Amino acid sequence: LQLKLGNSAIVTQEAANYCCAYGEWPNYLPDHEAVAIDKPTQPETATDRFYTLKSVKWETGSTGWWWKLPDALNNIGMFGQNVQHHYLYRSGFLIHVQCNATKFHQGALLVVAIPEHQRGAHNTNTSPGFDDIMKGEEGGTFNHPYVLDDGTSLACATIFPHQWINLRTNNSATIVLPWMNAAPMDFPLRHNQWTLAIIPVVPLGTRTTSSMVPITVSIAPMCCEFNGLRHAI
Amino acid sequence: LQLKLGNSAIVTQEAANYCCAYGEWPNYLPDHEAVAIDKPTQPETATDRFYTLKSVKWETGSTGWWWKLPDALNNIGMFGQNVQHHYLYRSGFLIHVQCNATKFHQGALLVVAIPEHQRGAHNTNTSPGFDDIMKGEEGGTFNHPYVLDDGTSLACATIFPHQWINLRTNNSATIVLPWMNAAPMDFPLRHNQWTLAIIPVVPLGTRTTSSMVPITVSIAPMCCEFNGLRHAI
Amino acid sequence: LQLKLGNSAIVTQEAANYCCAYGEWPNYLPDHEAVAIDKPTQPETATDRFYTLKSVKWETGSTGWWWKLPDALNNIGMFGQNVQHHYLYRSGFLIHVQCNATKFHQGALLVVAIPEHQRGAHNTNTSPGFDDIMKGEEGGTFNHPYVLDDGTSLACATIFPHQWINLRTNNSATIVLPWMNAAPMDFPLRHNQWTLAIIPVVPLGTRTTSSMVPITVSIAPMCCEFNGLRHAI
Amino acid sequence: QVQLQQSGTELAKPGASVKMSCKASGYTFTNYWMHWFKQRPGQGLEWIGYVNPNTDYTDYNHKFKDKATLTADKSSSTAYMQLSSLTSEDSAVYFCARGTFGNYASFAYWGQGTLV
Amino acid sequence: QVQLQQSGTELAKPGASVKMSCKASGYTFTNYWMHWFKQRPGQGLEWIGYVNPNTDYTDYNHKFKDKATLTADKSSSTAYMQLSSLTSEDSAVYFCARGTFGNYASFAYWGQGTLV
Amino acid sequence: QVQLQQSGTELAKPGASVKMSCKASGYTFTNYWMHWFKQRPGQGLEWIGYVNPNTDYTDYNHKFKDKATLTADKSSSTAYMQLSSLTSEDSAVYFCARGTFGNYASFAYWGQGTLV
Amino acid sequence: IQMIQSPSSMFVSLSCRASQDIRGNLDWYQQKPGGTIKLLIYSTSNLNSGVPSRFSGSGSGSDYSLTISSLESEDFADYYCLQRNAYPLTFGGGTK
Amino acid sequence: IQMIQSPSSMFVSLSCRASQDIRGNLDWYQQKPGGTIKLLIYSTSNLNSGVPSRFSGSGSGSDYSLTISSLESEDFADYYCLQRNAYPLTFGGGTK
Amino acid sequence: IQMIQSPSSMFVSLSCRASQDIRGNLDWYQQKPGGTIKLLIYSTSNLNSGVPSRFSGSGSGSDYSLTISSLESEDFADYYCLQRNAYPLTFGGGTK
Amino acid sequence: SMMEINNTESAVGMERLKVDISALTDVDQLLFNIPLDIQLDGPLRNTLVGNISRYYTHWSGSLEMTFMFCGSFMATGKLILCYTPPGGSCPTTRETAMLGTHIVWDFGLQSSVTLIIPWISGSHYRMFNNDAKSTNANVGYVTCFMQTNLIVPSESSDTCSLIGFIAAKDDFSLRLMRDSPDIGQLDHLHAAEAAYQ
Repeated sequence: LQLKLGNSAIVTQEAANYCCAYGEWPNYLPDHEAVAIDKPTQPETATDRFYTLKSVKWETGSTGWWWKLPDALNNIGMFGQNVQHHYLYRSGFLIHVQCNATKFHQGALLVVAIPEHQRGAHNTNTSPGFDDIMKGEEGGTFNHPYVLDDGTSLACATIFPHQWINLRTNNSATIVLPWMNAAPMDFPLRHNQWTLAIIPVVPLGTRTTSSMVPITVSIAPMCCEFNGLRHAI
Repeated sequence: LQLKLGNSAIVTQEAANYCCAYGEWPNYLPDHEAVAIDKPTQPETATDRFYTLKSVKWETGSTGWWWKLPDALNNIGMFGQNVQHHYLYRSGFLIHVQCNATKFHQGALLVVAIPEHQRGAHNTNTSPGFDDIMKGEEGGTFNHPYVLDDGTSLACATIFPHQWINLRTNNSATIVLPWMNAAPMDFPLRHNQWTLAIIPVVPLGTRTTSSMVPITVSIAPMCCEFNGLRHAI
Repeated sequence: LQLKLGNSAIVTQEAANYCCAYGEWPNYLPDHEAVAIDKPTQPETATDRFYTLKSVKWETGSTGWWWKLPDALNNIGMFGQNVQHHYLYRSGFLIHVQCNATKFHQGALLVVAIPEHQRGAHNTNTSPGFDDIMKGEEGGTFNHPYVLDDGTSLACATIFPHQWINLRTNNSATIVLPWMNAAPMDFPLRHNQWTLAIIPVVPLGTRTTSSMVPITVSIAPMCCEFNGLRHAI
Repeated sequence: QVQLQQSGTELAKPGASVKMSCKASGYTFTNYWMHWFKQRPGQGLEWIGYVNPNTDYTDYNHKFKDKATLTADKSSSTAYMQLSSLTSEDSAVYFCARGTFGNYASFAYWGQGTLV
Repeated sequence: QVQLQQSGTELAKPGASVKMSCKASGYTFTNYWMHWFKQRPGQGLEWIGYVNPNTDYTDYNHKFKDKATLTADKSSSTAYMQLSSLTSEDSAVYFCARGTFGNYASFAYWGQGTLV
Repeated sequence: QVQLQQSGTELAKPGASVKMSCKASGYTFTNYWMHWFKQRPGQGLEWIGYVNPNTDYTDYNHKFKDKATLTADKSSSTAYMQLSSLTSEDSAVYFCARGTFGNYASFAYWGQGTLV
Repeated sequence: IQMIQSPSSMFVSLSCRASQDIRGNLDWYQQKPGGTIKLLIYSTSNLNSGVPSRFSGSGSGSDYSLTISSLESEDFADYYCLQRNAYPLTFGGGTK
Repeated sequence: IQMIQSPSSMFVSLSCRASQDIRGNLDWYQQKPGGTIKLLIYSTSNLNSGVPSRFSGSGSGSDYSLTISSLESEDFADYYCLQRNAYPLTFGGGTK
Repeated sequence: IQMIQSPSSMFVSLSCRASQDIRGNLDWYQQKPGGTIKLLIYSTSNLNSGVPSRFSGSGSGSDYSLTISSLESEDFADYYCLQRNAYPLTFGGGTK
Repeated sequence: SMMEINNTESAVGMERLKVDISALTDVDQLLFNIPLDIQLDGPLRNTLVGNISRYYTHWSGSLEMTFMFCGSFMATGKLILCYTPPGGSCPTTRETAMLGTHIVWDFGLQSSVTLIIPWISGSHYRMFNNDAKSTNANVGYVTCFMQTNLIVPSESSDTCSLIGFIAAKDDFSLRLMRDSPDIGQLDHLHAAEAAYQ
């Protein structure tokens, strides 16, 4: 009942299932000598560590949260240092979301992971700037969660890989994400493939007022590799 | 964990046991050509449906409930229509009693099924009328439950087929009833073989006042048959 | 889930383990004809009965309890009568400590058994008298539990055979004690080998005030024998 | 449809008693408590007490302990309330309401009122 | 048999102090709290405080914070109560009662009283 | 380090309004409620209300329902409070405190005060 | 327990205090001048099945209030409150 | 918290109110004129072991009462109440 | 709810009552004459991280108090209380 | 893909996806009903099966509905879930609805149920000379009544909620592709001729 991955280990979970997004794992670049032919360094022992983020607060009037996954780890730790002085990467992720409330709370979350989530501004003709997208570690907040901030409805948002956190039954979710991009290797400082988003469908309630019910998100790059920084001559 | 019988299905019970009253099932009339020799129609697919009755209320001062089993289903559904325009029937039953209270309630019921329960009036020399016996779907209420309304005590009432609903341990009971009569086929509008009776021995209690603890009774005729209404010439 | 030993039986426990103090059982005196050669009577059927003691009260400000094991049973029952008119005994014990609190209490006990616990008086040059040691069935109370009333610390007191009662997880402990003495048979009215001591490390707490959380101690002599009172000539 | 039909108005000289009725139809009568109210003309209302027709246990307000009694009939499906020792200050309208299945006091069905 | 034997009566000039005792026998003394009461002659009673002889924690009423102190002896099995700065209004009877095993305040055993 | 820096003092003629600010730095602003206080010079203090900057729900004291409004900015990390219809009795010092992560009202970090 | 309702007449936020805490447990009634009564708000925030959706109620520990957005002709009626926390259950004074 | 008992003397339903709710938690005592006190009712409805069974107590949220069916000679004694809900615990005035 | 604090000035057990029961849920504050406020006791018995350990608080159902062993020069400051049980939350009068 | 159970008016936002069942609710009161119509405005308009089957004209297949209860762990109670075949009309009382095809689902044991819908069909039927529309007749209903009251302890809140799902089975078929009217014809695009200049 623990996830010992490298240096750190998130211990003592509830029973959980590795629901692979779609049907695949990271795979480590099977054969491309036609592109960027300086063999990828492929670091493996010094990146896989479950970078746990800040705990967020779930109150009655809360409305949703979103993180951009290559963006949330650009300034954190050993993966954050390899984003500078490298310009190509290739990695898949693993996400473990776990809230904790007693047996007197009630509610439901939708933990969904959205590939290529192009956002949209409400009621204007101007595209979103650089600062409304690259928020960072803190993430963001849905302004209009019913339309997922781009017009496509939430009722059909179960077509993506998703799990439910229903506080009557469970309090944990786990999604494994493969490399979802058209190009074989991508640029980390300006493109964001996945977009982890959690949305409370049924809001919480109790007899007293505004119980926090804090949530924890933990992200770990699975099978990462970068360009080569060391060459013979 | 469901009882799919025909058209309807009472789903999601607690673990339960088919304690057969005495030692037998319905059996379908093995061999009597000497009596009523128009072969019984034997309907099987259009009667077995778990006719659920109205939910009754269990308060502190409540005292008991009773139903007459061929009488409680004379005006309900497809079994209720076959009682008119037929005058002989033969069936056994299945009873599923289920109350629901939290882990802060306390109490105990006695779910007993009484063959040929001839009632008696208190402190008079007049036999009970037609209206004090044929109550119908709503059932009745014990006036003096300690003597079962006929003088025979409740302390010895475990000689009949019975189960206990103890709200500390379980909240469900299930009794299967065979054909208990001297004659092979009987008349449904004037004779009542069984008499389902539930009696709270230990009354309930909680810190607050008069919690309802509603109860549900569900009855289903097992292996029913009637006379023949269609003949050649 | 019951401990049927002879006449009495402590029924309906939680799952428990016979953690033998050190590595041995009573053993019944394998071969000593060189000492006290009137063969030991060895009573077996009329001593082994789980003499349950009085229930003690655990409040917030409580500080500890101790019993001397050959002394706590000198005046109780059939073992108490064999201490008079016999002067040599040989027995091992079995201890079952069980407290009972709900799922809203919190605390922790240390159930330790101390061989040859020579006590000490605080801040004086006078050895303890006969009345400060032979307390009896009622036991005693630690005045300074942090030093175990003799200077040796409580932090190192897990070198003795011990179990934990943590009210989050369990509420029961069981220790089996062998014959721990240098001499083969000992004198019951003036020497006390073991010393059962229970010490609340984390004190209890609840929202309301001073919940009792009563505790029960049960002692049973395992493989007892005495001198011979009947001889031929 | 749930209907709470009360009797017509009546009046009485002081020193007497009077009895009214709140006949209910449209539901199962033995499941719900029957609360009774009092409104002086031009002021707010006041709780008198209820009757539990499943058990015939009654619970009164402390001011109306000696004035009113509360009964309930199962056959005619009618709840009664009888006053005693009428004075000048008993001239009011008297209501009857219905509880809930679970024994909570939130009233969705009402009577029309009966002057005294 | 549970008995709560108090001392005989005594009186004192103002400006002094006095000490009484409520000796208990028939049960295990270190399990039950020892509550103390006050009744002015002709009026109702009043709670002063208790002593916990298992721990020697005391909890006083707010009126009697500076007047009375409360101790408890384990060896002689006797609970004491000492007043201070006696005035004219301290002339009353003083009681002693016993709690329950679980720390509830319902009193089944009592003393006889001691005038001041 | 948690700091609650308020604005300097100001005064106004009656019949006007005024707005202040309690700028916070050193923590994540959208997790904690922002309570506001009032102390007349020489007396005790009084709770006005709070603002929830995660949701912009406010809850006011009943005396200050019509006087003060409460807003909260996420970008500048600053909580505001605007009075209305100033009188002679509004001359006081106004504080700002911080709640806890779990929504409890025990205040460990404070402002310096702003006279009116 | 006593409950007071601060406005005596109305010419649109009708508040009522309480002597103690009541932990929700408050209903809002209305009385037409013909003599008919139906409730509007139950458990201090929810709405009855069949009410125009302009009504809304606030929540606190001890000071509750009703909020009406727009007015109307037959909206003009005296409004009462009720605590169902502990018997004896008491109404309020009423407005308008 | 203060408790008041409405009859001051008796010449047989003795009621006592309360300032707050007490959720059961009330005892009934009696004092013989010799000076002996024993309780009669504990937790507002139960009976003590060794009492004549004519005594009975009612229950509510805040207004409790004692019911005596028949009277007797040495039944004549002043009766007190007690709330054990929150410290400081207070008696009542007493009757008779 | 109203809370009163019995001494008005001090020249060292500062007690404060309450109108109701508050079940713990009381804090002790202090105000330096420069204008700085920090709390001393939270949840009626615990101590804040960074206080001299001579302060201590008592506990009851409704009557709480502060205990100071030894005095000091800059110990001289007006001391307040607070109940956080039910909104609106109210302070006390203060001493010294 | 979840549907919009709360079909009342003035439900704005994501409050349409849930129905509340408060403690103060009387027995045998209807909670909701779903008219099984894809092309019409209701709970099944904006789902995933009701947007792909706008592009096609004829549809025929079987469906599969799933409910889920989002209350606290202590709370119990029962419901009842009926299915009306396409001939008869929607039942109004609980007793007249029990004689249909029902299941009696409680809360304490399971928190999810599954209800197989046997068969649907549909078309568009432009049969006259002019431009007229002939709506298909209403096939089926799924309605829900309150069997017993909701029972919560003194600590949980007294309001719970339901969520409904829908998914077609593996014999759902489609034919004769057309164009969907879902957005609207055309509106103002801010830079509608980026390419030309």
